Amino acid sequence: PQITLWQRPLVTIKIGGQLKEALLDTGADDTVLEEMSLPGRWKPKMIGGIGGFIKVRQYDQILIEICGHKAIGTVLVGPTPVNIIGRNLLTQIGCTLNF
Amino acid sequence: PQITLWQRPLVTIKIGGQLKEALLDTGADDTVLEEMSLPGRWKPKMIGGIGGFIKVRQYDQILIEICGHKAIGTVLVGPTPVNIIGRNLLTQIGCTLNF
Ligand SMILES: CC(C)[C@H](NC(=O)OCc1ccccc1)C(=O)N[C@@H](Cc1ccccc1)P(=O)(O)[C@H](Cc1ccccc1)NC(=O)[C@@H](NC(=O)OCc1ccccc1)C(C)C
Repeated sequence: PQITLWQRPLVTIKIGGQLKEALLDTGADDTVLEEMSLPGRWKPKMIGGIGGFIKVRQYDQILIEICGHKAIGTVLVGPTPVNIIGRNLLTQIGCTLNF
Repeated sequence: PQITLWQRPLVTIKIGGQLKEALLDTGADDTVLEEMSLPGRWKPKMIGGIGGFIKVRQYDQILIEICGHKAIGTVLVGPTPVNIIGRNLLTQIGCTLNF
């Protein structure tokens, strides 16, 4: 699609058997999701944004279908008030910003 | 411009007599720029991101020439590490997410 930004760029994602809406984000290097029960081993890692830093669980090689497009990447899980799809996955579904 | 996301989407902006480089961000509702010198009255505002809540000086009606396109809007100035061009100006330069 072509998503104008008059409203938050939200899309449906399917990850670990669950359905969630996530923000398409060019200002996020990483994908960070709300806490869910995602199966597997996870290294600790910490990220920053405004306000500070949060501790997240790094899950790597997770498959996630963003708008029907599938991708596999690292997904950080942690206390975030919105789920975020960052550039590490946005490049796999072929996403470009245009103006 | 068509901008792929392998690299951070940074574009140059000319704001208040000064040259800056900022992040084109579809995950920011607002525009938040590094603490800088800008003329005007401001009102305190507070924004939230991950990790927490920063207090910022809110400015309305500031002209920003983003990637050599002009636009006028509210600009927040405060303790960020990267300047962000959020959706309140991204829609003025006509920007779209495309996949
Ligand atoms: C999502 C994270 C993976 C991403 N962080 C990240 O990429 O870290 C890079 C970094 C940081 C520090 C040092 C070194 C490197 C991140 O925090 N990105 C924000 C922009 C940014 C900040 C710091 C460094 C680089 C870039 P963002 O993607 O624009 C973030 C997305 C988001 C997170 C949480 C909640 C909502 C939305 N927006 C924001 O934080 C804006 N907040 C915002 O739009 O919503 C207000 C809100 C909504 C809901 C609840 C509470 C508050 C803010 C710029 C005003």
